[PDB]
Amino acid sequence: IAKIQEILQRKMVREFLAEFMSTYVMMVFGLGSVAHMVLNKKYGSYLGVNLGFGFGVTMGVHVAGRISGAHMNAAVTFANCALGRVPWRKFPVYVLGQFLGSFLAAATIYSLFYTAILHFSGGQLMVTGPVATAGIFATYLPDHMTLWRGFLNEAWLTGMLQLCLFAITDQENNPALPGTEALVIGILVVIIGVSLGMNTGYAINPSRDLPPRIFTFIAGWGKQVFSNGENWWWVPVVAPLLGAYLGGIIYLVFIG
Amino acid sequence: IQEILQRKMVREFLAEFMSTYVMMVFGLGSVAHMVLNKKYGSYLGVNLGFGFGVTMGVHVAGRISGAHMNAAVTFANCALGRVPWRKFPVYVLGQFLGSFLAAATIYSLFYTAILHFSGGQLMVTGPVATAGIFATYLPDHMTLWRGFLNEAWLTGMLQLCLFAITDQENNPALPGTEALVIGILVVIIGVSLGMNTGYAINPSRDLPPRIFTFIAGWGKQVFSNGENWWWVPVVAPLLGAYLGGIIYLVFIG
Amino acid sequence: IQEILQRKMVREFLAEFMSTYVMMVFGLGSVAHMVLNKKYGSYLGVNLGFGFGVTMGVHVAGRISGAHMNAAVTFANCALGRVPWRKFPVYVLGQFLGSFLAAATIYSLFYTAILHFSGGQLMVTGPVATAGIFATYLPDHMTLWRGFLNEAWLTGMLQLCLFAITDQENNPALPGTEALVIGILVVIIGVSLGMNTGYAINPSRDLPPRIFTFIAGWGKQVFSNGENWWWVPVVAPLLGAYLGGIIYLVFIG
Amino acid sequence: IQEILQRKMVREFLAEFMSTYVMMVFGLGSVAHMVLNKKYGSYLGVNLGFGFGVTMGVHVAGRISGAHMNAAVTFANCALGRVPWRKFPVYVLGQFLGSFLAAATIYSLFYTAILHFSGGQLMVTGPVATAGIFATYLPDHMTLWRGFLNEAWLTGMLQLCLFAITDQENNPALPGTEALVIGILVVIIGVSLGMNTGYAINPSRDLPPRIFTFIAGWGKQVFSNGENWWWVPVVAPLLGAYLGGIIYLVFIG
Amino acid sequence: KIQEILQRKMVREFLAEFMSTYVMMVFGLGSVAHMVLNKKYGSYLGVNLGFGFGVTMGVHVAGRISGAHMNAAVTFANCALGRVPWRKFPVYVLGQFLGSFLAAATIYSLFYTAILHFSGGQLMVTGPVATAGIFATYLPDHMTLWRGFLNEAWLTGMLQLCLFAITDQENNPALPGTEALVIGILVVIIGVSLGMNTGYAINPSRDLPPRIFTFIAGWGKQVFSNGENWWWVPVVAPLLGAYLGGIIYLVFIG
Amino acid sequence: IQEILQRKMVREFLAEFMSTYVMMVFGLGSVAHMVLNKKYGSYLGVNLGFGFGVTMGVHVAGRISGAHMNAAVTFANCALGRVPWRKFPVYVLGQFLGSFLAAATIYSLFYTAILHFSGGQLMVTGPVATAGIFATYLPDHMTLWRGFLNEAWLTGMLQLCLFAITDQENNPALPGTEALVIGILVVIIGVSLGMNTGYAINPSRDLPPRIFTFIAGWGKQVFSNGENWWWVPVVAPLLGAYLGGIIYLVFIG
Amino acid sequence: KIQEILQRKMVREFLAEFMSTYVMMVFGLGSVAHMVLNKKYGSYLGVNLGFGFGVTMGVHVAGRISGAHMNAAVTFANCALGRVPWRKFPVYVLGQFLGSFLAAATIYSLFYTAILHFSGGQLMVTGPVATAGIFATYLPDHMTLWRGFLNEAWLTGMLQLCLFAITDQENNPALPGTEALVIGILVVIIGVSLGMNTGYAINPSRDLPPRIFTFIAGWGKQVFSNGENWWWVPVVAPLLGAYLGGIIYLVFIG
Amino acid sequence: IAKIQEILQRKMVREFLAEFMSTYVMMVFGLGSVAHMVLNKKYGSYLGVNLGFGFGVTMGVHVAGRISGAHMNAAVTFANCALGRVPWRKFPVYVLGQFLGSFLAAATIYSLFYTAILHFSGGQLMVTGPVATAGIFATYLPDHMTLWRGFLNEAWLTGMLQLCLFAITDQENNPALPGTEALVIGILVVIIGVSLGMNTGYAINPSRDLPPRIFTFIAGWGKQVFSNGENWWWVPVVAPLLGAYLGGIIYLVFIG
Repeated sequence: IAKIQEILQRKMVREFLAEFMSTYVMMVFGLGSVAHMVLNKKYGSYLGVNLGFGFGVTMGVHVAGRISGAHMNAAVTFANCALGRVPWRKFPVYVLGQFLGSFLAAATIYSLFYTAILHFSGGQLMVTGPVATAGIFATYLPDHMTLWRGFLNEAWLTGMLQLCLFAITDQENNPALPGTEALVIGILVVIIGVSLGMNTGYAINPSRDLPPRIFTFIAGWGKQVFSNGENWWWVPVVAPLLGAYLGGIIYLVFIG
Repeated sequence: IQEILQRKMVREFLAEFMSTYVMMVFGLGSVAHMVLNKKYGSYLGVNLGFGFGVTMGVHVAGRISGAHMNAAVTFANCALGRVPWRKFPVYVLGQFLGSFLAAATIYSLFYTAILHFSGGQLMVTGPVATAGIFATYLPDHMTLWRGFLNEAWLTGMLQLCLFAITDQENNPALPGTEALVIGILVVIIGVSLGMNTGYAINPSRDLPPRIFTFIAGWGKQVFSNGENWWWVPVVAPLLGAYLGGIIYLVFIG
Repeated sequence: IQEILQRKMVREFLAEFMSTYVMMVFGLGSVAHMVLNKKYGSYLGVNLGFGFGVTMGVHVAGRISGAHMNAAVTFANCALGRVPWRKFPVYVLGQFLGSFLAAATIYSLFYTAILHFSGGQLMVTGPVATAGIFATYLPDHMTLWRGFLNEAWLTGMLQLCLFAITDQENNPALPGTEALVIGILVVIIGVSLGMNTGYAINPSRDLPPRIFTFIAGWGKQVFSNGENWWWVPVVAPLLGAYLGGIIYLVFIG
Repeated sequence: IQEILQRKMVREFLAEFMSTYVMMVFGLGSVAHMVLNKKYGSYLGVNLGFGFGVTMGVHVAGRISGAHMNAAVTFANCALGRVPWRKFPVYVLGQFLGSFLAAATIYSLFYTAILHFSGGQLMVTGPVATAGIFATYLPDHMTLWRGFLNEAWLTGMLQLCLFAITDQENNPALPGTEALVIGILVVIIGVSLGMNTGYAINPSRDLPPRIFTFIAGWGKQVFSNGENWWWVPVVAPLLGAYLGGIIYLVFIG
Repeated sequence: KIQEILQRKMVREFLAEFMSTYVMMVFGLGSVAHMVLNKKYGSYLGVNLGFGFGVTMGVHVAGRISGAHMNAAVTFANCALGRVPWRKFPVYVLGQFLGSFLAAATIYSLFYTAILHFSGGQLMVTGPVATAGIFATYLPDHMTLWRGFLNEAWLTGMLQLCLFAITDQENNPALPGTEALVIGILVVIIGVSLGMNTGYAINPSRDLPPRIFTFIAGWGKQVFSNGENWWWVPVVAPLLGAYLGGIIYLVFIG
Repeated sequence: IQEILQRKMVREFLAEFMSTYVMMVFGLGSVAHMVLNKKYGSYLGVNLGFGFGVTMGVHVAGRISGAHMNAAVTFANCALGRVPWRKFPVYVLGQFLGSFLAAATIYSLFYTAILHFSGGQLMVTGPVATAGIFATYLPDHMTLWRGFLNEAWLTGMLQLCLFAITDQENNPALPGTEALVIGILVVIIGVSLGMNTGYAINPSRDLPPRIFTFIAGWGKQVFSNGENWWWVPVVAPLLGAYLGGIIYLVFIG
Repeated sequence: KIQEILQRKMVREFLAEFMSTYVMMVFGLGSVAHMVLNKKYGSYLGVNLGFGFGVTMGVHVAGRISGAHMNAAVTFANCALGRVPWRKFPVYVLGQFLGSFLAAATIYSLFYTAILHFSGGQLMVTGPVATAGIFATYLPDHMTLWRGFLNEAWLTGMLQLCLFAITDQENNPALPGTEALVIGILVVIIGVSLGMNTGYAINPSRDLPPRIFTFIAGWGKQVFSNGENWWWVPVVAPLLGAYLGGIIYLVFIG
Repeated sequence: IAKIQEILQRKMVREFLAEFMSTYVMMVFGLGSVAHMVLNKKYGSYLGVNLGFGFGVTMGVHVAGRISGAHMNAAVTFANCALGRVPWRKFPVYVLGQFLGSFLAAATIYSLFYTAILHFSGGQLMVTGPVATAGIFATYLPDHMTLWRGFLNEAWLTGMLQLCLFAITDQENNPALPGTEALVIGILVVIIGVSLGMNTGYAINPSRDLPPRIFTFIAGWGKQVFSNGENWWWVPVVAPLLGAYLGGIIYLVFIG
């Protein structure tokens, strides 16, 4: 029976699906690189992680560049809505799509690397220790760092990201050539990972951090995912919003 | 001679042959560098070689025939109405011949290092195995159906992103810079999802080199190794590519 | 205060400040990654960080002021009659302020890691020296005049290639894609000729971080280490940049 | 001198000289970084240095003379009717001068490091050999004719891909972005097929540095190591480039 | 007063066997734990040295009171060949088992925090962070059950033949007062040259009581059901090996 | 002053001083080798140095005073009635003076190596800590009341085996060969049970070197590190040695 | 009865030589296999210790009945210098050869699974996974044949000189009952100091019978035609070396 | 030829031959271990060097212990003669025998390890550098070490050696059981090498140091063997004599 295409032809359904697909592709590539690094030694490195995340963002921008802007980031959506560039009524649709895409990407990565995870871990799913595999999906605070240092790191990283994102795609200034923005955005993400990544895991995206943590909690890693490192789970959800807003307002006041 | 060489079908066959040969030579050379030597090889080098060989192939034969260089991509394009069905045999034959000759060339250029490394013994399995240079073999901890799932999913992602990059109505790459983006896509497919199966997401990349290793003196264990794994990289990518293409067409397109 | 912010000189000052801040933050972050951690850092990472920080700075402020981000490049442009001499102080002051604040930011973000690595003692030289994150110091086998030669030659190469990339009469990079090429140029300058002096081919990259380390508790040995090396990165790049520019203008132009 | 400076032949000679110098400085610097140091050197760095040095040279002199930077490429172009035979000696002479001066510059910059690494003794073969920074020497297991085959095939692949990139009738790279694609081509040539012979696929990159090392105190063993290996990099690339060019012209063109 | 009980002969022999086995097992298990847990503070040669020269101290402690067997297989071989009465087998074996159990408990007590830090809280028999192998011996990846049986039997036979040879007065013996060094060197080289196939648990007292302790102390019942029920081979093979080695030496050389 | 040297008490004092000096010099030399140098140092070297230094001390002063070289051993022997209580102060004083002078000797002999390794800074804790050559400090995961138990048990084992080796009624070592067996006992004590606390089971081995480090410039952090660890390896060995001796006397003796 | 023939002097001398050679070769080949196959359980010092201190156990087994030569070169040197009658040479050599052959067989049977796992199922004499060097000695890459001849001769000469020195009653000898440890230490330091050039096969019995076993067991005839027919140097060089070393000691120090 | 065989029956010739042979054996074993360490990575270690140089002394003591005491050391002979234990008329013969034995041992080690030396070096014989091989036969000063520090090290090490040698073989005191002294002397030398032997190479023997240096000068390593490290060659010949004499005096006065 036809006529279901009427629903799939609305103006908000298309943007919801675009956000879903772009976030799914980006997260699959990024989490795959992270799993490569964690599990194997001859098939993984940090530069591989950076390349995977950055040039997954590139492919996401290609997938959903024109339909919805390819935010792929809840902090970016909040910053754009709060500066008047996007109406406030599009926030829930984008956030829901990004969260569903990230959750399903985590499930995909879990299914693809199952045997390797079991062989590496010894059969026990641990959040901490020498055989911890909960770091593949979410980000946990390092040994020497404290909570507020991580808050500062997340805020500053997201501010830098938003400043450069505004600078690249501004047509009244010196922008990237139309049709070549995806490469430059991927390079920006790669070098954010390269330069400022060891302190917190640079989970500068709430969608990159929370839905995978919920998946790891459900799939059998325990309740220690939320209470590890003095309840670290809420820093990557709050710090990026403030960072992105401050970076955007700085660029608009000074350079724009 | 020039009269026959001017046929359009002959031109398309030659274009597919040359592009596939270039891509396979670069990829197999990188894999041989990694396996044989230690200070001259890395996994990142393998990814780079197999990724930008695709860019060079696209530059070689991107206009004459579209530069598929992949049986799964050709099957997906034909099954979705983009290419006539009558062009499947010629494209697949050209790709297979190019891959076979590239495998022979890599065997000829690296012969001394292969013999020096292996001790003179051509072994499919063991600490000095050299048959994995040309084809892909299942790792220690993997089963057959896990490998099937990996191959299908990786090919689906490749086809979805290929449709996204070269779509003129949607947000495409700038005409004249698409080869770079396709190469980067293949590079990150290798970087992110390649340890489980060797990402043999190409039937043309996997079968003809295996037949060459059977002929050249690696024995008949190339086919019976890993619970008869030889047929998975020939069947899974077709299904994966078809599903990825249909998903992109229905949802985004 | 909107009227003052709309002035031309204020806009140029702010543009140079922001671009230099971005470039220095990325570069110093990569250097700190390399120095402190073992599995998260490499020389290639340092090269990539500095080069693509230059790229992002060019995108930020490449049209308001030219995105020099370099005192040697500004001096070379002014002395060859391309920029008025009256705009040298404003650009230099903006670059110095940006570099100082970038050093402060890198100090604040990596504080715990620095203390954990060193053990609480801030040492200019030794096996746990951390003063090399911010400025460049003479290696063990080098002398002072060899370092002078290295600095001058590297800055000359940089200036010649920079003139070549943006020359409209000659073969230039496609407008809108120049930032990538400049980033790649800086990346390969780091890769090819970087181990002899740390390629502090920018006076603004070298002096303000050194002043910050002097202020912040690394002591007065920052200026007196290596037989008063602090002035070579400030003097050699100006001569190198001028010679490279005049060579390009006479020969290729 | 103006009257003896704006002539077309002098301009083309200067363009070739500058481009060859620029590319060779970066390539030899990366090779020296790899040989002398362990933490600051890698094979990927060598590949990147050579490829993007080619990119910068193409930017410097890509419109004045075509930026051949290669004696084999010039020979292939002249033999196919694209470039007149009267511009062969000037291009080759400029390339040789540029390569010789680039080798001299690299010797001057890395002098202290070379003396520290070798212990003071300049030797061609052994565990502390340093003559391989400038030229290419046959590795342990290989023989002469396998190396001849390697050089010929590598140069053929290079010439075929160079023809494909810049062909306007076929699918070319977008004008303004060809330098990046040529650099990536050289990078993957190094990554995939570079350990068997050192991929000195250039008569201008291999011989002038060898003559410099002979003059500068490395002895006459540079010309008699590995059964007079010196002449193979001079002769094999010409044949390889010619065959690759005609193959592309007949089949794809 | 209980001085009458402590001045007997069987009580003295029981105490001597207990003390010698305790002294040997503490050193052996400490060396094994050093090897397994830390990297720069452990080596296979250190394991061999500890397990070999703990026997020297055991022989010094209980050499004259009871012969310092410290081994159930050696006791069985001596009783079967007519050198020890059959009524001394139970007391010797009981003392050796108690000493080995207490030595395992001591090594667990002294290395508690290091074990928890290495494993990461949990206690696993198998895996990359397994620590159950500090106390007992588990079969390697390649070996099968009967190959391990053959290894245990042959190693114990060699041990018994050399032990008979060293301490035989008619033949060429070691100088009295210097036999402990030679026996320690014998055990050291047995570990060095034949010790990787099974773990050279050629002593039932060295193998079973630590396994029982690990089962009780929270390692679970996988200690008994790992490697196709490997637990019974180190109890049955050494007896046959020791008897064969002794009879061969007596028939041929003696 | 030849008469004063003939008195029995002075003879015993000098014997204890000399034997302790020899033992401590060998032990601290081995420990410094392990810490400062990488290829010349190992844990087995430390064990050998301490054990066979004990052997050499026994040979030096085994007859004049019994060759205790250990305050816990002296306390256990006096308490059980084998040595009069009037000889405890002189033995302890000689041992302490010998240990202090051996620490001074090792400090003088390895001075340049210590300065080169530490960078010139004497640090109790950190990646370049050198205070652990002279005394023992609590490890990473250990606590105080686990180290107490470790020290007591190790000293108990030492004393029990020492009683067993030198008992004439039981099975002793052949007279004239006891030093070898005592040295091997100390070697295996180090090998088997030494990593939890540094097996400093001796007041004389631990306190005087720590006092020397405090005086010589390591500061007051030697006494207050690890929750005031300085007193555990002075009170635990006494209890351990007493218990081990009484257990041997009651059960085996 | 098989008890009257077994009591003849020339029969028990044969049995003593057979047993001592078997023990020594078992220990030595076990250590070599440990080094070759596994990386974390093997070292060069372990090889030295195993080979050196198997000699101690052999001496204790058969040091008084026959002299415990365990070496064809030592027997030849003793016979040629008049210390031993020439009629005992064949029986001693036969016993040593049988013992070495059976020790090679035992080492093959105990390490079978490990050998197959390491080599990949292919028995190879040359290559990165060559396992024929566990049993015999093969010429290194840069050495030539006559340099190996010189090395074998000189090492055997040093061994024989020091062996004469240790056991000379008129000179300064080792204390009786302690003469096995000193011989073991001599062999250990011969391995430690001069063993990397040729594998220090200073014993024809240590070299030829294991090579014959490897030829039979499936390593092929490349065991004999490797390194320009190197198999005969370790059989001929030690005899001359031992004779010269003994003569030097007798003339100068004796 | 019995006319010349009467020469080999005199006491002085007997002692000369005993010293020659014992020094030869010791130096062969020690230099072989050092060459093993320097040339090869897997077949060499510092502990092997210590063991070889330590138990060569045991073998030499067994060879020539009754005839002359097996000094094998010029400092030991000087200390024994100066303190009144050996007549001064027997000093030159012992020293000459030790020097000849050490020279021939160096020649033997050079002949045995010739191909390995040439393969390691690359054909070039260098006193200093990353492929230096002159240090197999003699000792050279380290990088951070000075000259007077080396003098102090040599003196102290030889003093400890002499004190322990007096202690081990003292009949009135606690001696090693006769027939078992060689093992204890070997262990003494082993732990002297283990504990204190990295600052100077512990060339506590002039006979171990000078004749191999003369051989390396003659055999083609050049004249830099003497002028390397500010003329270091004379320290190992002067420091051990003073050290040994002081150690002997201290033992005889305080313990003896």
